[PDB]
Order: sequence, then C-alpha cells, then structure tokens
Amino acid sequence: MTHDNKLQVEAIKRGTVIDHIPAQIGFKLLSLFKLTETDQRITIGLNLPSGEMGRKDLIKIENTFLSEDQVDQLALYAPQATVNRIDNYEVVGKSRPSLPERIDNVLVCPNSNCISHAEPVSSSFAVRKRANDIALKCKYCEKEFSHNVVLAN
Amino acid sequence: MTHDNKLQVEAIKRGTVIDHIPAQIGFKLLSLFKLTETDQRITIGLNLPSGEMGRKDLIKIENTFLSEDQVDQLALYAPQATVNRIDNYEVVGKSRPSLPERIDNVLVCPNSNCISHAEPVSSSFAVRKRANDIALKCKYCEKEFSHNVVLAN
Amino acid sequence: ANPLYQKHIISINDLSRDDLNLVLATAAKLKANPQPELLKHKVIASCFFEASTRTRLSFETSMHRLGASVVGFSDSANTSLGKKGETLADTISVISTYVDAIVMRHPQEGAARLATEFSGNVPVLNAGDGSNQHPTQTLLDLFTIQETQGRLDNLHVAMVGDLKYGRTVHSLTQALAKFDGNRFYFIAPDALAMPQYILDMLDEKGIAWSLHSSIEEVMAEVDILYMTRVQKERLDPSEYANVKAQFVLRASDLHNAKANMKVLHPLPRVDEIATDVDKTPHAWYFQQAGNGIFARQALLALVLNRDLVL
Amino acid sequence: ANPLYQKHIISINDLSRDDLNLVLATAAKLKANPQPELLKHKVIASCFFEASTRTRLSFETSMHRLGASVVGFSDSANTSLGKKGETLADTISVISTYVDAIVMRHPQEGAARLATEFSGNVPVLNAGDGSNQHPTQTLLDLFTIQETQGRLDNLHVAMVGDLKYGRTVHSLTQALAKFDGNRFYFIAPDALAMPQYILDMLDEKGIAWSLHSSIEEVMAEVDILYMTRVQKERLDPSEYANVKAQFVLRASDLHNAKANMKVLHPLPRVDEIATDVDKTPHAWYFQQAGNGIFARQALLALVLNRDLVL
Amino acid sequence: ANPLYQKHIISINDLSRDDLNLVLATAAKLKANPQPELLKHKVIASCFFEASTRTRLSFETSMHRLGASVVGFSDSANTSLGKKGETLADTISVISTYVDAIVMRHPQEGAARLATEFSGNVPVLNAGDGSNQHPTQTLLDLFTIQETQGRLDNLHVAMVGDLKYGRTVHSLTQALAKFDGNRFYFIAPDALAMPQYILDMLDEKGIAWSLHSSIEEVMAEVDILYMTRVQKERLDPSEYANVKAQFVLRASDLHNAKANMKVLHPLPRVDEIATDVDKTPHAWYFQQAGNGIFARQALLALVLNRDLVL
Amino acid sequence: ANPLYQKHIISINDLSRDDLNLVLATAAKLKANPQPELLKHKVIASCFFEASTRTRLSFETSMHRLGASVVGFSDSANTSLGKKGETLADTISVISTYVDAIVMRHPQEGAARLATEFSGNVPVLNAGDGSNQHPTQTLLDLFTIQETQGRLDNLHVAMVGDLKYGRTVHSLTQALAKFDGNRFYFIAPDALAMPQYILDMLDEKGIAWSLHSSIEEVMAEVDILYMTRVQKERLDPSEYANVKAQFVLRASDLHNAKANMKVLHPLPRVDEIATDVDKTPHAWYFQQAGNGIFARQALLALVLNRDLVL
Ligand SMILES: Nc1ccn([C@@H]2O[C@H](COP(=O)(O)OP(=O)(O)OP(=O)(O)O)[C@@H](O)[C@H]2O)c(=O)n1
Ligand SMILES: Nc1ccn([C@@H]2O[C@H](COP(=O)(O)OP(=O)(O)OP(=O)(O)O)[C@@H](O)[C@H]2O)c(=O)n1
Ligand SMILES: [Zn+2]
Ligand SMILES: [Zn+2]
Repeated sequence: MTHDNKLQVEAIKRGTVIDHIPAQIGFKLLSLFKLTETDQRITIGLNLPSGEMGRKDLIKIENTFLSEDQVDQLALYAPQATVNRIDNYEVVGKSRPSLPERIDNVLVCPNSNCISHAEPVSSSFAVRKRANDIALKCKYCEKEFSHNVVLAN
Repeated sequence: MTHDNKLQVEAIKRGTVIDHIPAQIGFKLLSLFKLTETDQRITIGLNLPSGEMGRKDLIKIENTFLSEDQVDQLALYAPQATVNRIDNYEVVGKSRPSLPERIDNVLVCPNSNCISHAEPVSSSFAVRKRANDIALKCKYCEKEFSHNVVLAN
Repeated sequence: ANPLYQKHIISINDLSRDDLNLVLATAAKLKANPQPELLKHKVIASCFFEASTRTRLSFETSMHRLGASVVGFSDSANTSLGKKGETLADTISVISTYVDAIVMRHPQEGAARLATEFSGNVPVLNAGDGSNQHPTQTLLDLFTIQETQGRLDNLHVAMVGDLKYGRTVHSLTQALAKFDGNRFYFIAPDALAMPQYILDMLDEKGIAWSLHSSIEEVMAEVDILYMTRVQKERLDPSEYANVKAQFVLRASDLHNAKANMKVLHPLPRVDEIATDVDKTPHAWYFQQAGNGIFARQALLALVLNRDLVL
Repeated sequence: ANPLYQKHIISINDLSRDDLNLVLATAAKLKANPQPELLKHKVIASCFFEASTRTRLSFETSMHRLGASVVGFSDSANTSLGKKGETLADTISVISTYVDAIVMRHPQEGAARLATEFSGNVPVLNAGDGSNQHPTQTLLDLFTIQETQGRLDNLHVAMVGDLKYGRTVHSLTQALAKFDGNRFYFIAPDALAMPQYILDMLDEKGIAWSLHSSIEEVMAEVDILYMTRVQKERLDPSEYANVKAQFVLRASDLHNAKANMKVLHPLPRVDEIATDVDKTPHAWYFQQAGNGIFARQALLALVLNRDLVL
Repeated sequence: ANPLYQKHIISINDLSRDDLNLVLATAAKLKANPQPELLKHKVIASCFFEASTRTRLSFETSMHRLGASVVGFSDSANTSLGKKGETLADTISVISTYVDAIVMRHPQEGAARLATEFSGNVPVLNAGDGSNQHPTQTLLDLFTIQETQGRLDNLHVAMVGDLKYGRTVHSLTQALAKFDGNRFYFIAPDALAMPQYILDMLDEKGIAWSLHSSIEEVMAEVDILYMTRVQKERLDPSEYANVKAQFVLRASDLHNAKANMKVLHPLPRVDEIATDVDKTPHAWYFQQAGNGIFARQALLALVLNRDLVL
Repeated sequence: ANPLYQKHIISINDLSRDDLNLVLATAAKLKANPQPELLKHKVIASCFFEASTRTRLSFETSMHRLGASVVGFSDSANTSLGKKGETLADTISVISTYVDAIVMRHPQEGAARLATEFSGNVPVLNAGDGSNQHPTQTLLDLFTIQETQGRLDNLHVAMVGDLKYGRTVHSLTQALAKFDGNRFYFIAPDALAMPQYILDMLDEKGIAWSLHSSIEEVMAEVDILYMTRVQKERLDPSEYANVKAQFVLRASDLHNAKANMKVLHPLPRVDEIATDVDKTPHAWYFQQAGNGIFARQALLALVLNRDLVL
C-alpha cells in the first residue's frame, strides 16, 4: 500500500508496470496480448498526464512477470514504454522493448491468397531493419510487406 | 484506508463509476461498448477484491455521464452492476441496469443465412424475458433465440 | 391517405387485422371492376435474386393489369449482380434511384427488410426472403378463404404436410390467429411437426388446436384443408415412402367433406393431392393461384395511391 | 431536324462539343418536365450479349419513362444467339427488320460499329463494346459534373484508381478535353497508370495534367474526384494489398475538400470508397447513377425525334 | 481355407462375432509384422462411382502395402461407366473378367449386393452404398476400440450427433451388440435420434441403452465417445444454431473423462470437435484413420489368400 | 545420413548452395546408373489439389522409376479433400498416417509449409503453392544449365517474358545467385518487370544485372536464354499485341548466338518460341523436361533413403 492518487497512481506489491505507453495503445495491448485472462489484480490508467509525452497510458499487473521476449513483442506498438519489474514495493528492474526477430499470433497476413487465413495455425512474421521502417515476412506465403501495411489489416 | 480497498485510488470529481462488474465482464464491456474511445481519464481495476461480493471489476470514467439508455445495455452482461454518477466528489445518483427494449449494435445473429452477416447493417434484437430466459428476436431474419445461444455467438 | 400508403410490406407480423381487411376488400373491388390505368406511368422493378417463376409471372401480370411498366431480372442462373463484391445495400441504393416500387425475392432471410434501410421512399414489397416471410402468398390464401368461406373467423382449418419447414403454413397460422374462434388441426409426420413457437403463440392467445394422424379423423368438421408438399429430402427416400407418404389426398377421402370445404395448396403439388381431386368441387388450388392476381394488385394499388377511387 | 436525329451513338470521339451540349440541355429539360408518351408506339431492342444489370435496368427504365416498349435478351448465360455459326451481321440484319432502335452491349470491341453497317436506318446506340467505348456512361458522368458544378470548363478533375484499364476514365478525359481550361490530376498505382495515348492527346491540346501519389496532395483544389475500382486480379493479391491498396477514400480525407467537391464512381464500388463517405455532402455516386436515366432518355428522345417539343 | 476366403464383404449384418474377431486379430498381426508381397500379382479394381478420396486413398494404400496392383476410377461429375444405358450389372460383368477383386462405393443402396450376382468368383467389398452399409469403417472403429480399451465387451460407449442418418453409428451399434455387456448412451438432437429399429434390436438382446441430452451428463462414466458430423442440410440454419449451448466437444468438457476415454470420429470434423481437443490424450480420430490401413489390409488378405500364417 | 534425409523440400530459399549441388550430383548418377528398386515398398501420395498433368506425370514417373507405389488424386472441378469444411491441416493429418512421403501442389501460398506442421515425420515436397515456390522446377533448370554449360558459376543468363509473375524466373534467380560471378540480363515488357526485391537482393550480393528491351541486344553474349510464357489475361489484347516487333524467338534471331547457347522454357510454349527454333541446336526445352525425371528421382532418393551409394 502507498498513497496512490490517479494522475500517476501508486504501488502494487510485486509485479509488472508497463508505463510510457502512447495514448490509445494501452487497450490495444490489453486486447492483443491477452493480458487480462488472469486472476491477478490489474490496475490500468488511460489518458493520464506525464513526463513529456503529455498524455500516456499505463498497465499494472500484480504477481505476473512477463519478460524478455514478452516485453519485445511490445515494440511495434509501444516502443518507448518501460517495463518495470517490482518486488516488495521496489523497482528491482527497468527494461524497454527491443525489436524482436519474430512476432507471432498478433498480425494478419495482408496477402489474400495466403493459407494462414483459413487454418489452425497462428500467424508468424520475420521482422527486419530497425527504426527507418520495418518489413515483416509471412512464414507461410513468404511475401514481404511493410509493417504499416500489415498493421492496418 | 485500512482494510485496504482504496489507499489513494481514484476518488473522482465528476464521472461515472461502474462498480460490481462480475469479474471477466469488465474487459467485455470496454470492448463492446467502445468505452476507451475517449480522451478523458479512465481508471480500471480487474479481479478486484470483494469480500463485499466475491471478486469484481470496476471502471471509473471521468467527466462523462453514460446514462439512461447507455446503462440498460449493460444489463445483459453485468446484470447487477450499479452505476454511480459523481459531479462533485461523491455519488449524485446510483442507477442499476434494467433490461432494455432492444439491444442494438453489439450482438450477432446466430442465423448464418441472416442477411446481417454480409452487409453494412447494425445488429438489432428485440428482448423478451420469457421467465427462465430472455429470448432475442433478430430484426432481419425475425428468428428468435435464447440469449444464451446468442451470447455464445 | 389510406394506411398502407407508401408502406413496405415485409412481414405478416407487421400487418394488423385492419390492414388485412383493407387489402382484402380492395382485392374484391379490383376483381369486380378493373382499373387498368391506375398505375399508368409507374415503373416497378421485379428483382428476383432467387428464381421463382410462378411468383414472378403472377406479380408482373398484376403490375401489367394496372397499367405499370416492369423492368427487372430473375437470377440464381447469373444476371451479373454482386459481381465484384457489390453489397445488397448498394444495389438497392442504385435501383431506388429510378423505379417507383421494388418487388423482390432473395435467398437470405432479412433481405427485404435490409432493402428498406436503403430504398428512400420507394416502397419495398417482399416476394419471399429465405425461410422467413412471404406475405403476398398469405394475402392470397386469406383472400381465397374469405371469398369461398365468406368469413375469416370461426373457421376449422386443417394444415396437413410438412409443417416444420413450410414457410407459408407458419405465416397463415399467424395471420389467422389475428381473427377469432378459429380452430386448428395439424396433421404432420413426426419429423415434420409444427414448431413450438407457433404452438406457444396459439396457446398464449387462447386458440384451440389439436394434432391428428389422418385426415379421416377430421374431414367432417373441416372448412379449409390446406396441404403442403413434403419436400422428399427433408426425410430420406425410405422415410418419405415408409409410411410417412400417407399425407396424400385422393377423391375418395372427400366423401364426408362438408359442402363448403375447400382444398388449398400453394403449389407445386407433386404427389400429395391426387389428380382425381381436381374434378371435385372442393379442389380450389388453381383458383387460389388466380386470386394471387387480385391480392397482389390490391397491395400495389394501396401502396402507390394516396387515395383510392371506388 | 435536330443534329442527332437518327444517328448511331457509337463513340464519344464522334460527338462534338455542340453535340454534347445538346444532349445535356435535353437531359435537364426531361428531368424538369417529363414527356412520358414521347416514344409511344416505338419498340426498342435491349440486346445485352454480355450481361450488365446496372446498365440494362437503367436503359430500359429510360425507355419506359418515355412510353416505349422493350423486347430483348441478356446473355453471357445462354440465350441462343450465334447458335450454329450465325454471325453478328445476320443477327442485326434480322433484328432491324422490326424494332425502331437497337441498344446493345457486346464483349468484343467494334461490335456496335459493325451493327451499324447492317441496321439500315434503325439507329444503334452503344451500351459498351469490350474495352472500347461506353458513351452513355460518359454522358451521364458529364451531366452530373455539369449539374453539380454548373460548368464543364475550368474544372480541376482528379482521376484516382486504375487508370490503365478503366474504359470510363479514358472516355471522360477525352470528353472533358473537348472543353476549356480543365486541369487533370492522375493518382494511380504504377502498374495502373494512364496510358500514353491519352497523355499525348492532352499535351497536343495544351491541357495541363500532373501525377500525384496521394489524394491529400490535391484535395484542396479539386472539384470532381472520380474514383475507379481497381480490379484485384489486374495485380496479384499481394500487390493489391501491398501498399497499392491506398487509393481508398474515407470521410476523414475529405476535411479540406472544397464546399463544392463531389465524389463520382461509375460503380460497383467495393473497397475503395469507405461507407462513411456516403453520409457526407460530397458523396454523389448514387445520384450520379439516377442521372443515368436522364442522360439516357435524352439520347433516345433526340435520336428518334426529328424535332423536339420543349 | 480361412472362414472369409473368397467371400463377399457387403454388410456388417452378415459377419458373425467370430468373423469380426478374425479380422481384428489379423489386422493386429499385419500392423506388427507387415507382409508387403502377400498379394503380389493380384490386380484389385477401385471402382468409386461416388467420390470419397479419403476412403479411396486408405484402400489403395492398403492394396499397395500388400503389394497388389490397382486399376479403377472415381466419379465426381465425370467418366463413362454405369453410363445411363450401361447397367451396373454389365459394368461388373465386364470388370470381373479383368480383376481379382472389386472394392466399390456407389450412391444407391444395395449396389454392392447387386454386383455380387454378376462378379463370378470375384469377391466384391463394399466401400459404401447409399445410406445402407460401410463394413470397413465399422471394422476399423472396432479395431480402434479393441486397441485402446483392451476388449470389445462391457464398454460404456457414448454415440453423439446425427444418430438418425449417420450410417456409421447404425453399423457400429449392430456390431458392438454381438459382444456382451455393452451399455450405450445416445446424445442426439431429438430430430436426429436413433431410429426405433436400432433400439428395438437392442432390447430384444437385453442390451442397456439410454438417451441423454448433452455429453456433459455422461462424460464421467464413458469409455468411447463416438462423435458424428451434424449434417447441416436437413436442418434449418436457425435450428442448427439453436441447440442448447451445443453438442460440440471442447477440452474443458473433457476435464472429467476417464483417463482411458478416447474420442473417435469417422471424420470430417468441421465443427463438432474443437482444435484444443487435438492436443488432449483423449483425441484418437487421426489414429483411428491410420488403423483404416490395417483393418483393410486384413480384409483383403483373408479374402484373397487361403490361410494366413503371420 | 545424407544432409537432406527426411527433410521437407518447400522453398529454394531454404536449400544452401551445397544442398543444391548434392541434388544435382545425385541426379547425374541416377541418370547414368539407374536404380529401379531403391524405394521398393514405399508408398508416395501425389496430392495435386490443383491440376498440372505435366508436373504430375513427371513426378509419378519419377516415383515409379525408383520402384515406389503411388496413391493420390488431381482436382480440376472435382474430388472431396480439403472439402470446404475439411481443413488442409486435417487432410494432411489423415494422409500422413497412410504414406511415406507427400508431393503436393496447391493453389494457395504456403500450403506446403502448413502441411509440414501436420505431417508428423512424413516429408512433404512442394510441387507448387500459388505464386510462391516450385523448388523442383528450379532443380531441373539448374541440372539442365549444369549439364549443357559445364558449371553453375560465371554464366551470362538472359531471362525473358513475364518476369513480374513467372514463379520459375524468381526462383531461378535466387538459386543461380548462390553460385559466383553470374551476370543477368532481364528482357521484359516494363509492365511485367523484375520486382524490386529480386533486384535489391542481387545488388546486396554484388551481382551484375542489366535490363534490356529485346533479346536481339544480348544474343551475342549469352549462354542460357530462359524464355517465359507471357500471360495474356493481365494484359489487354491490344497491349499484348503492341510490343515492338515482339519478344518471341525465331531461328533468324539465333543466327548470332554462341554455339553453346541453349533456349530453356518451363513450357507450355504457345507463342513465344516458334517451331523453327525446335530444329536448331540451341533448342533444349524438351530435354529440359526429360531432366525433370532425374532431378525429382534425386530428391526422393535423398529424402527417403539415409545415404546413397550410387
Ligand atoms: N511498488 C511500486 C513502485 C513503483 N510503481 C511504478 O513504477 C513506475 C516507474 O518506476 P520508478 O523508477 O519508481 O519511477 P520513475 O523513475 O519515474 O521510472 P521512469 O523514469 O522509467 O518512468 C511508476 O510509474 C510507478 O507507478 C508501482 O506501481 N509500484
Ligand atoms: N468522489 C468519489 C466518490 C466515490 N467514488 C466511487 O463511487 C462508488 C460509489 O459507491 P458508494 O455509494 O460511495 O459506497 P458503496 O457502498 O461502495 O456503493 P455499493 O452499494 O455499490 O457497495 C465507490 O465505489 C467509489 O469508488 C469515487 O470514485 N469518487
Ligand atoms: Zn502470408
Ligand atoms: Zn438474424
């Protein structure tokens, strides 16, 4: 317990705080990475005031430590987030998402004739070339698309 | 203060607080009712402690008054949520969801030959409490189903 | 302005007793004095996205006997619509830009009601939407019960055949329940029984019905015997044949039929009503079809005319 | 006798500025006062050797709103012609023996012009000949630019989509080049660019055009934004999708659009114009289609009438 | 010779308990110590007058793993034989002069029994005849039940789905009812229920059966759960979609099943078995399809070879 | 075991330079000293969900020259599997319990890679998957280039035709770009040009390429001329017919070619290679098709056999 407030709420004991999420990405991340199908208390703050981005989103999941590659799966959506790892009210760890070499399940192959659409396989894309803007290759049809195109539908 | 509950969380000045959302309905309701598409501060709690009622969820949405019609929608999902408006630091109204007359938009016709599946149309069902259940009659195919079949999908 | 003026006739559940009476009195009057230029200068679209010849030729002759022009298509066998993803909302948004009423049949249930959200003020009349409604078949059945029996209330109406999937028996039972004191007798194979939602509606209104296994059990009391075709694939060949094929009417069964009893069948009849029934005074299935012209003309006259001359 | 009297409307390249003005002034007048018996007693053939419903229902309603009778067929799905080697010259030599005008669509380019060598003095109006012409779609597009913009000259017209194989954008660019000071903006995937013979014609007449890659670059200055459907097989699925699918209009893009800007689309639209554009004041694609009735009626009135009553 | 040497394999009704065990015993030996040159030089005919590629590939792979040759055909909308004019009796009369054995699947019932009268001393094995029989599916189902459970007697078998028209559920009940002490649970939608003939037979033999409404109420006591496809055509979309919270199987439903409980399905399984069931231990439909190979090897080995010493 | 033993053969992208040479080395030995009982007792499945009879016969003859058995199907408008309902994943899950290997050609891309996840330890060899890959065409093309030219490095290869959509020209460039010093000439109509991904890869490896407008300007310097089909549908009749004095090859064009220059074409060659080229020495498309046999024998021998001592 520590004097929370809501323009930046306070202390969970032990767990993950993903902070410095861009406005309107927080709910995407909740839905997309299924963060909510847990029994632990989650506290989420949306469109909050902060350290300059001005307005941000934040997610607090107690007792879950999602990491290393879970954190990396956050990089197309929230690349400038910080994933604080908390234990006994102390931020025993701060990391940021690095761009992963593979993004599974979350994307949709934009190629209409791809076979992934119809079937019990989940999507998978190979990622390449950091920040000057990313290309993703479908595992199955081997067609390479711009991340901004996969990320619309 | 202590027997925990609050420790600094979100007392809000004007807004709606939806309390006793029965666990797991909490994220449905954000998606379905498009509640995060707002720039106002939202603060959400999941798998929130409730010796007060098992375990629950709670959304606090400020400077917004989601009411009348908007409240009755929620009845099919969180049948006993109590909505509370707030315009100056405490409860100005405490509204319960009553079942509506029609449930628009959020629901899919079970009937695969229904024309609602292929077209730019918004779903609409007429609600009828046939004590033991609520039947839902599609406005297009005019086929009547138990709410349980529709809510499965 | 008459109540029906510029309404969409989508479902029988949307028409009241009063609404049903008005159409039926107007059919009676056009049957007695023709009004062949009433819809002069109107152009009506006959959109049959699913073919139905019987119904199309009848709706268009009705349009022609009131002076209107018809443009339209019959598809199922290709006539280019929905070609390259064109939605039904968009087809109706373009057709209502130039015709004065749309008559349409479509394979999915709900389609005529969707047309209504896009047609502007061009009325949409439903000629069948999948397993859902077909009001113009119920209007003609009603008109024929009324013209031969003299009333629509206090009837003893037997419904024989496939009651589970016959979209017309279900609508005629809801239309007839709008009226008083009718009594229903259902005679169906076990697999082809009248659904519970119908039975439950009848009960809730206090209307009497009963199930029987043969027509002989109830021939005596019956006024209207409405037959339906069992579709031979709703059962397998051996089921159809094995003992459920005895929902077949022949002349001999008619002996004790009241003098006024009529046999009605929306058609095609194939097996179920033997040819020798045709020579009897009780065979009214073809005269039922000819009454489709007046029921159908009446709806187009009431929907396109503010006031009616009579 | 009006200039168009008993002409064949085969190509837009055969109609002059004056010819285009006359049709457009007559469409305006029939739109304002109907002449429903002008073609009384005329019988017109609607020969669609290739199906096109949108176009057929519109041409026949136009014939019906002037009092004419229609006989005809829609094929692609069989209606016995060319059965047992019968040439098109011979089919038209028999059809012109009894109808007063032939409206025809055909899959090969040149077919309507060939009909003209065999029809005698029955006028032939072209409703599409393969990838070549479709004048009645250009007449209606022109009429809609004119009725909403008030003029046909000094326009800023953007053409977006598949400009390489869109037979209508090519004809509207040639029609519009008959007039003065229009400025063209082409916005196409690289694979679907406006052909050189068009560009070369524009240059030779001193008309200004420019290529752009997005609509946002030119929304501000634009009066008519004419969209075309990219046909998804003119590119492969991955090409269509991969970044060339951004020739899609949505409501949000319209913010800075002039108060008068209109969005036109010969239809079916499937992907390219999002549904939310429909609620805007600038969506004029369906009202464009309704104007097809007047453009089309005007051509049949000028071609079959020596003199026009107005 | 072995009991089955040169016999025709047409109906499960015709094989005694002992013939069923002979086959299952052989198939366990060929699975263990395969004999790939046993039918060397024999030529089998795979006449599928009705296509089922899954059953055809199982059988042809069976023929080839025992070294035999294969000639035949399949016929979705195609190739010459039984023509219409050419009788099945004359097709067979001609093919039984060429081959050593005939596996055949035909759309009409008793087609395989008709063949028997025309094949001379050539054995004919039924791969499906309309809605009557499919003995080689029942033989592999029993092999999968004997191989997972250890016995074919004293089983608690649940049968689920379309019990009224699944040909495999009708056969499997006849065959398991030749062994002793079996208790049957039938969970079907009451429009798709066990026919009274299966049930009347089961009561003459003193066998226990009961009918249930959802698998959840038997999960606990059950050894084999034989899921069946619910056949969407003889069902209304809305009927199909209305049944409870369904009769499909998911893993959360399995959280109570005994550890030796297996789910079997003749396949295809479009809908009724969810993907998450495939990763549980109870999933055995794919393994059931590999055992198709050893059941059909066994049958061909015993029919074409005088005595097997494997 | 050999490097490829029990491996899946799906994309050319996945085989190293060394795997490509292993295959080509084996295929030269099987061509010289054939081993017709090497896969004795194996059963291969030829699942062509898309018909290509030429590729199917090459492969099935490959299976039979190494003595294996064959079960399978093809599917122009026909037979049951992958049904629509039945998934490819469940088709494969079932077939990989019957066979020892699966060759498959499917219309959708990555269908063969999907199979890999469901075939257990059964190898799957891709015979074509939409517009993605066809590794066994590239393997025979390389065998024909190595066998006529003596090496796979330092070649002047001209690629001509539809470079934008020929799947074989995209693969062949990836594979020849694993060997060293190759110079590529691409003569395509600029609407059908090499995609920038092939070209961007070639520049990262330092490989030389240039684009030309007619074969006449490279004839002189070239070793392999790989002609490709120009695909008439994604082309206008008039576009198709407009290109220069064409890109088809005749013998008078060859009067300058080096004596070791060979013309290759995956076939069919409707138009682009004239009959008189067939009698020149440079013609090698038919011989290229016989080498299909030795390339696919090699692949099956290495995949199904632990080590080859031929
Ligand atoms: N037991 C705790 C301790 C901290 N926090 C969260 O930890 C996050 C950031 O960690 P911290 O280093 O303590 O604050 P900052 O220095 O601002 O971290 P940064 O600068 O990376 O945002 C804060 O948003 C706070 O909500 C928490 O919820 N529970
Ligand atoms: N300025 C305020 C005042 C109240 N609340 C919220 O409003 C809700 C209203 O509940 P309340 O009537 O204050 O007491 P309860 O007994 O908790 O209501 P209930 O009967 O649902 O238990 C509380 O959950 C509280 O979080 C708030 O966020 N901000
Ligand atoms: Zn893909
Ligand atoms: Zn519906």
